[PDB]
Amino acid sequence: GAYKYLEELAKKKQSDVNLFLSRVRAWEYRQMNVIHRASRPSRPDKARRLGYKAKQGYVIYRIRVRRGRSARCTAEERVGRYCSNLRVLNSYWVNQDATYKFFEVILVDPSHKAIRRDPRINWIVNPVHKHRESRGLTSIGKKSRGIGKGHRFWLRHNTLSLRRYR
Amino acid sequence: LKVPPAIAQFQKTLDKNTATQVFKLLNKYRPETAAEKKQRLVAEAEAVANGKVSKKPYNVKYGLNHVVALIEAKKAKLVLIASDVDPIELVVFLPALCKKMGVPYAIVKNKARLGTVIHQKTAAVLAVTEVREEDKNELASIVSAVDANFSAKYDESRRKWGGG
Amino acid sequence: INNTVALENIYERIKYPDDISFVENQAVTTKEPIIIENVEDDLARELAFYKQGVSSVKAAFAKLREANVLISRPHDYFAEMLKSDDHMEKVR
Amino acid sequence: AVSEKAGHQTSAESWGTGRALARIPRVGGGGTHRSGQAAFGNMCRSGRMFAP
Amino acid sequence: SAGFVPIKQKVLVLSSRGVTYRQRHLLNDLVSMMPHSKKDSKLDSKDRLYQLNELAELYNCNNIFFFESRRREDLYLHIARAPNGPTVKFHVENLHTMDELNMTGNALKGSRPILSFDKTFDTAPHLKVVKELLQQTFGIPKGARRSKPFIDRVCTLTIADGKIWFRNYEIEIGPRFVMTIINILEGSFGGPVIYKND
Amino acid sequence: YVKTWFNQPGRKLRRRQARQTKAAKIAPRPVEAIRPAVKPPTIRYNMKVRAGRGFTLEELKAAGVSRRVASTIGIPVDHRRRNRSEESLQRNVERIKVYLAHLIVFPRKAGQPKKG
Amino acid sequence: APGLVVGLNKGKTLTKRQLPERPSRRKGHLSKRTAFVRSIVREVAGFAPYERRVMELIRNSQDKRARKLAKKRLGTLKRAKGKIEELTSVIQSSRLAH
Amino acid sequence: ANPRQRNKQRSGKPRLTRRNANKKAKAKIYGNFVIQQNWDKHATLRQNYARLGLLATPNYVTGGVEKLYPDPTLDDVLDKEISIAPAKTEVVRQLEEEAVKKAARQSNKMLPLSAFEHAYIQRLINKYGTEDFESMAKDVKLNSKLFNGSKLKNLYIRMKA
Amino acid sequence: EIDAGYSSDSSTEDPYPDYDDFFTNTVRETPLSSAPEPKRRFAPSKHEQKRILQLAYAIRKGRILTSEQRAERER
RNA sequence: UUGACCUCAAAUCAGGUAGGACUACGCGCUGAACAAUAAGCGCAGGAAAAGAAAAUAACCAUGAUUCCCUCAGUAACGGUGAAGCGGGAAAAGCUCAAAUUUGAAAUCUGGCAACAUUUCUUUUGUUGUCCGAGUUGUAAUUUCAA
RNA sequence: AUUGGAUAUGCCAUAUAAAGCGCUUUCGAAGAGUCGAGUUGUUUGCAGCUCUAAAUGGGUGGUCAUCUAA
RNA sequence: AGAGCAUAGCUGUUGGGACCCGAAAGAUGGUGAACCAUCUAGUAGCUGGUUC
Repeated sequence: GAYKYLEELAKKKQSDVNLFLSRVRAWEYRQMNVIHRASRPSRPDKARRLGYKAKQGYVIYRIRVRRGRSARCTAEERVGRYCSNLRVLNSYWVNQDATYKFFEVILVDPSHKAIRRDPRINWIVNPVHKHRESRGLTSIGKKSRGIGKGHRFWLRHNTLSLRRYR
Repeated sequence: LKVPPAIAQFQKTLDKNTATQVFKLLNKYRPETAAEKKQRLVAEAEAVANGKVSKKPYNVKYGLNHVVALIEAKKAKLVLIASDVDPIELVVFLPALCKKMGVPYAIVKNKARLGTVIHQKTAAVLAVTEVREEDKNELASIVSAVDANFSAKYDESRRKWGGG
Repeated sequence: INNTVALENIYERIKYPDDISFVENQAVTTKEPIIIENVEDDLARELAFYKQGVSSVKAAFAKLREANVLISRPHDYFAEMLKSDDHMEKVR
Repeated sequence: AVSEKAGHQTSAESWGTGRALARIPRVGGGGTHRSGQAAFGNMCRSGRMFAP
Repeated sequence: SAGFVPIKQKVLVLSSRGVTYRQRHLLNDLVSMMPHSKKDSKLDSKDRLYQLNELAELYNCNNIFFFESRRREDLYLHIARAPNGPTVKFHVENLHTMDELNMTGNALKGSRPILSFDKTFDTAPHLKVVKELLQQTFGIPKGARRSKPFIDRVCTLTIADGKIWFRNYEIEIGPRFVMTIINILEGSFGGPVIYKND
Repeated sequence: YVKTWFNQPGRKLRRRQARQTKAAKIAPRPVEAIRPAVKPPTIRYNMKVRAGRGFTLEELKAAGVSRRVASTIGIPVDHRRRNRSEESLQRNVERIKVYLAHLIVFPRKAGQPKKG
Repeated sequence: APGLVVGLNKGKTLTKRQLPERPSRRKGHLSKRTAFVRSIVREVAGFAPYERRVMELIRNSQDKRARKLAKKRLGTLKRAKGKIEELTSVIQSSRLAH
Repeated sequence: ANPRQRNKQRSGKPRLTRRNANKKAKAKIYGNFVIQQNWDKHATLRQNYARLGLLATPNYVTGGVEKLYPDPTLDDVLDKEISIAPAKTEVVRQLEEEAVKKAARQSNKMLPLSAFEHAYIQRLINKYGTEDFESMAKDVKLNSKLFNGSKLKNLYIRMKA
Repeated sequence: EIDAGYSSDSSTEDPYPDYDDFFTNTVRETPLSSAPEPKRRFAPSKHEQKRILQLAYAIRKGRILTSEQRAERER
């Protein structure tokens, strides 16, 4: 397959090929809008493993945020507000420079029939997933609030529990 | 600007004459259309519905994952890479993988032209794996032409940073 | 465990040059055993070791001043001092 | 049990000490007879009963 | 080649992942008092400690100060002579940081201290080894950077009740903590055990 | 905040009504699945035997029940647990085997095309 | 009858069993295809600016400075030692080819 | 007290009263018809399971049990075969009787062959006999689908019956 | 010994090289994958046979017009 | 040139969808005073969140999450203050990315035409055909327990 | 009157199919501006900034055990 | 040649608003230096009162 080569090339982010493409595309993305639609993901390997399928109902959006809260968390929220009818699936890092960090956000149309008839993404149609990025339910949102398993990661200790027979 | 050698190599494409001869062989091995496939299958359906064993089909191979797997298996005799893939890193390794596997390869123009062979809007890479006995000499002559007009040519140019 | 013979060989092998003076080697052992014997009274032992330490310091200071290298720190000479802003404020 | 806000729903403040009246807070505003009436206390009418 | 402008004693100060605030507090301190020490990053391994010899050769530091953290509750300082030499492992007790108001021994930073060791070090051959390694490391050798010619600090060392007191003096320099011996090995962070303190 | 337990007898009744609600749906099969027998993981408790989460794959293979059949007849599977000793294996293999002896599995209707 | 007796004990007798290796413990093992993919990409992608400088020092036999630069960039020693070994073999393969 | 609740107190409209309060009444049984017929509606589910001879829990019970009246080695665990269990109640016998009789009714597991399946296997047999299935699978001309010897063996077996 | 010295680097006291093929200069002669070839590549496609049976079914049920009766409807 | 592809736009074009309100409980962000404190801002549901171990342990080992009891006012820290085990309630497991369907894109939305179906003339589908999506990858298969 | 899960039974069933178990002279891909390092802030976690990986590797624990993140 | 454990009451004591009424606030967010709402039952060694 070609996603093995694409994903091992994405680890050498400052190599000659990757550095030239980082600087060429960073200039191109700056001429576009702050949030602009992407015809296809700039990282087809990374979007594919984050839940993206090349089918109707899946949308890729690019957004630049200023460097200097989590940068990826704000990209998910800003795009979610821009496309209020879509559900933010996931997001990832595509490019950066001295000023901006560029992210691509995967959104899913909960009203398209190709989404509502697909059991593997049928879950995002339910109302409990309205604005997942707004409640810290995405991948970076969950990581932001320290959700995980282990010792590395209140109300039930500030209350007096008085039983009936005590 | 200055471009790395792995991206600079895509500006040196196959010449018009050799590319035109390449697509003459490719157009003999186009995959059957969605309509032609349905006609063939319904024809066999009537022979089953009423009452009643073939040869292996012949067509050009397409798809990026499919073609890369064929090169790694050394099943491809000729690999034709589009010169204008929108993310270039999709095919930026293909000339190197084809060099490592000893696969005759060429960079042709207009990824749209590649898609037209396969009845698609767009194809990133086409690969001829194995053709009929009638076209063995035609493919062999093309592979020799690609060796001279693409591999013998350039080559020293593909190791130099382009642009600037 | 507690191999005295092996430990003695290691001590001699890594031993500093005895010819180096107390000021030269920056080491002058206390003349008498440390008076800090009150384990329970650590504060008293701290003052008890203060007299032993100062006596060793004073004896070494005379030895240090003897071989040039002025033992007394010159106030005019603004040598780097281990006095952080928080540490100096905490001291005062 | 009584309500967790009974006798404290109104808004009042202590007018001061030495003004020829008890220093218990008196409900502010005007137009209603609550003006000057005391609350937030067991003795005052419509006030917090001691130890709810 | 091997080195230029040689200095007698050069230390290397490191810590392990999980060091608490007080553990890294003292690590920030001991770096200040001896300037001939190199402050490195955290060590990834916890049972491949032989790499500290490779690190020491890289920075040409003959002494190693590994403030290992165990269970995030205890500090086990390892002092060792980097090329071969012995490795000594002290447990730290009764911490006294710089930020505490009891800190009153304002001495000259980089000034060569006078190290006074009690006869308790000379009582046993192994305690002599502890004295020597402690003397070479804490003592600031001549020619090092930030070194000062004037003498404004005097180190006083004593094993009281079998456990070392750090009573360095300018007045207490500030680090007052116990160095309880545990074991000494024949090699640099390795080799068979030759001492068990018990 | 002070937590009060006035709904303690109302939770008891509500939980019992759920057991009755569950039993009405699944009339003859047990309201609980069979659990393995394990030993707690400390020197304070390793002498005691308590109930586990599910049976290991090596325990199911010895008993003769596949890991796909097991879930369908009320036998939980624990892919995480393993048998470091032969006593844990035999203690729970017998537990599965006894369970199969006392079990009646009602037959299911199967779709059966005409030919082929 | 099906029934679990909880408490007391079941048996102090022990017989240690040999367990096989789980598939998750196989992770990190290098594949014949992943090793091929990485060799192709490493050549195609090129080298980072810090990898170019490190490669220069190794070419001039200044390994002490090379290891120091790799550790200062990567962060730890075993990451620096691995990178130096990877780049040293790149030089050796380049010299054999060229 | 709420403005919303005071609003319906001040209205003339009646409340949406729903009379659903029915405590102490237990859920009625569906699913199995045999259990439903023999299930009494007053007893608990523990009392009914015990009366019908079934087990409510295959594990321990985390409490006491009611007392209404005063009472008056791996080889032998792996190679063993437990001899099922007797039915203590007529209900359990009724459940067991239904399961065996229904399983006997649904027992036709062997399958016939279709027109293509029969002609396929018949042509292979006419050339390679009926015992050499390994050479039967290796004949590309007649075994177009490339069925192995085990699939061809099962085809012949289904043709016999 | 390590002499505890300094190496003049301690803090205390081609921009565009040519492409180098150090791996692809030689040609790999064997296929990358040693996995066995499945039988599906030497036998008629089972995906098409699925559709053929599905089409043959609906021809019997009259859902799809047969080729002979397709022409008659056209004219 | 015709003509494909990529763009960039347009339409009172067709089908959709978001806003506001409530906010006891819930999940984020932010934050003083006398603490994830009130407030402030953002976002849900009938529950939410969490969730099938980059988890504990050091044992004869345990086995997703959640809640209760206990551990325990303990370790640790500098008065704050857990967690493992243990006892209960409830229990259910799974889905992708990374493989060539390559002897056959086997996948999907929509238009149109019939045929059904309904909590319902209001709902929800089926079959056929055409167009589009899709090879820069849609199905089948696989998820380490393999 | 509206419904749910079963039972019984008629019809239809694209099975040339699809599964579990068993056996191996054949194979077995595993998520990166992440992990991690330095440093600066918020309340260890999190966040910024500089740097930036590996492949029996990596994480967390006591050579060993356990787990398999992004 | 173990006297504890549990519950109830009494009394004393330490926390919570802590016998009641009492001292300028401050902070957050609003409305037109001011005003309003909440935190707040903020802080009291002191004042007055504290029932057969």
